[PDB]
Amino acid sequence: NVYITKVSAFMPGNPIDNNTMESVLGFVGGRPSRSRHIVLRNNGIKYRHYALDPETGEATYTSAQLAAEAVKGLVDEHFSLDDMQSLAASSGTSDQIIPGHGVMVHGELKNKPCEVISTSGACAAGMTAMKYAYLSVLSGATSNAVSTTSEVPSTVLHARNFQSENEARVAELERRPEIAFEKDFLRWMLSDGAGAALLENKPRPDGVSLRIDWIDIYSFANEQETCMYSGGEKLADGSLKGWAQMSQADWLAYSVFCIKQDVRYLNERVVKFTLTEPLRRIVADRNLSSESIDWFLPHYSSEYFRMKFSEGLDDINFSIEQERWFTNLTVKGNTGSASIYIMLDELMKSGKLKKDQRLLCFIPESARFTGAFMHLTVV
Amino acid sequence: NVYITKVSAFMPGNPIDNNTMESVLGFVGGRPSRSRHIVLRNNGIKYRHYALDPETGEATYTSAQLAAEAVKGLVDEHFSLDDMQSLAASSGTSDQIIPGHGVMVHGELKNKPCEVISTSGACAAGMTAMKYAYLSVLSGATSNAVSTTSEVPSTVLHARNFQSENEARVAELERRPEIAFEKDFLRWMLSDGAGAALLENKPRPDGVSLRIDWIDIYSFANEQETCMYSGGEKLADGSLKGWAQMSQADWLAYSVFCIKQDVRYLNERVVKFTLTEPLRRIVADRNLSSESIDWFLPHYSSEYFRMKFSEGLDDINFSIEQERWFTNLTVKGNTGSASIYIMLDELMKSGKLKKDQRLLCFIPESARFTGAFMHLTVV
Repeated sequence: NVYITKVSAFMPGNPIDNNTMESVLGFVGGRPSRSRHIVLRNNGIKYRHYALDPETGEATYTSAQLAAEAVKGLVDEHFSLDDMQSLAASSGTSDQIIPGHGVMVHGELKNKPCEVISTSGACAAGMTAMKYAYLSVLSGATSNAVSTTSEVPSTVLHARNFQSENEARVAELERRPEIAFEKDFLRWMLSDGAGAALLENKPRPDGVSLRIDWIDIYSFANEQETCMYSGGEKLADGSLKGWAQMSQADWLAYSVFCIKQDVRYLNERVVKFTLTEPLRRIVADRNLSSESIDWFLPHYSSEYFRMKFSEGLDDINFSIEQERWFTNLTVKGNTGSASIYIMLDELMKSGKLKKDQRLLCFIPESARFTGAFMHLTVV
Repeated sequence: NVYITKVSAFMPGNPIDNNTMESVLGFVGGRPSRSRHIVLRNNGIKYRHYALDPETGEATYTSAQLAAEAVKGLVDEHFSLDDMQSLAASSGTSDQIIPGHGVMVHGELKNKPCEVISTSGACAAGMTAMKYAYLSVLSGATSNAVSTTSEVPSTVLHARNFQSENEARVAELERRPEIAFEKDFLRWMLSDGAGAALLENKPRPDGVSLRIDWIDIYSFANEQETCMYSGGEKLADGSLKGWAQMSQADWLAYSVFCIKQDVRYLNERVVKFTLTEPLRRIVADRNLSSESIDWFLPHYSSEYFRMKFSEGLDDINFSIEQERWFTNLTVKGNTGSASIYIMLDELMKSGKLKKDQRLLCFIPESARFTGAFMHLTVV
């Protein structure tokens, strides 16, 4: 058996409300975003955090530093950093391409030499890191394991990531160039945060531990196109052209390293190919009952999709009523891969969990349509 | 138990010799490299492969395509792609930052929806992906799993990746317009290739399988600096500055996205902090004797380090003489994370493996000093 015995969340700086967030992320071409208003109206997020200094605008934490803060939050009398037998770390916004994120987090933590692995991707990468840690303990390879994820998309959403594209279109004499909606959209969706979990082969003697019953993950990339992407451009045939296949000049003129979202494709396919297609396989294969679930922990990212996902549950005959849904999206921000840790941290410290309650965690990844699901039991 | 029942290797195109390699990777600033000759003299590599067309210079395989080719080599009458219960993929040279490499491999293979995970890093990412697959089967979570890794450094070692820096050094009136050795070094070291392995909970009825006894991995990033890096710059204080903290103009002026090596740090520290320090822990914890090893499969990258790693074995009383070493580095090139797959593929196909033989695989990663070790037994 494997038990989550400690969770930790780390949000950089103070919550930033809707009227302040654009001043933090800057103007492109000296002009404010035309779509920020409606993007915010649709997603419903009221506060979020950025690893950006409120006065100077300097970065306050690298991605590696942010993960390290979340990991340090696991330390108590029962666990010190030198106790960890394996560290699995992810970040969709790693500070560098090489080395991997995890060894940079190890460099920040400076705990004694141990196994460090990094997983990659977007929102689901936090769950593939957790599943690595889970399999390590479940197989007996270790007695404990730590997984952690961090997101600092502020680094790439800041207006400066579009300056050379603006200047390029100004040199094409274009009058009022605006970056594409595909490029501006995520600036008002994604924000900064980090989480960590300690997994052990025994529950704590005191207090609650969440037994991991299984973690099931499905990719639908075999038939779905790339939908969220950075360091590349999506072509007309739906394929993704990687950055090193484009001229250096084109990296700057087209903001190739910014995060982009194929929003119409997202809208059309996210519910089916991150929720209903994987969950119906999981329900049937594990003989699941919608009513056995006391807590549904969905990372639905945007108020716009909350009831769309809920209708997906209905369509596969797995309805879960809103009274059993737990999230803090509106107040914490969409922290991507860190969202499920930020949700678990709050629920677990809240005092609302009771022994034998069953939790279903749902982590979609629109990058190329992965659905990650985790079933927990309170002990 | 877990058994490697099939290994696959894919080398792109035709072997490319020492005289032809620079014509494939191009001149920076219209001049041949001044370091190429000595670098090649020390690394002793005589052939390598690039995912580049020798005639047209166009990319012949993306990283995702190269890994997909490797995975398709696992297919026979005992395994089709749709039987894989989990895919763990890595690339130190992924085509993009988001999505993760693995789901791009899945989109190329187009096998039916399954679990896909991506690990990140450099040389050891191939072994963290393989350890994920191994833990999946060992824990019972799946009865099989596939690990794969691909490297196309040709994408980033081609002269075009230093075009803007050469322009900036020319425009700055530098005495020497050539790029620094730290940026040119790896152009003659790294090359392209992919590997894949099928892991099952039963050996193959026909012929030999490799039981995985253990996979032990250690990071020394807690006290060693970044040594191989890309998407960032190493600062004088030894820290790494990520690419998004640098100006867009500096990405181009300083080739921030090319792969760099701190060669003096590498030479000083690679044997101790990828070989002797992790292996002396493993030897002590598992009471290993070198006498029990029938084949040593080390990824030593360079002829210059072959007997420096040997001396490292000597210092920890784990000496293994050269007649027990297996490599094809000289003929295959240094394919990074793929090297272990390309070594194991040749050896399993050689006919030289006898039942009950024990294999010790060693995969160092200089990026920030990880050592990965796998113990195998022929069944």
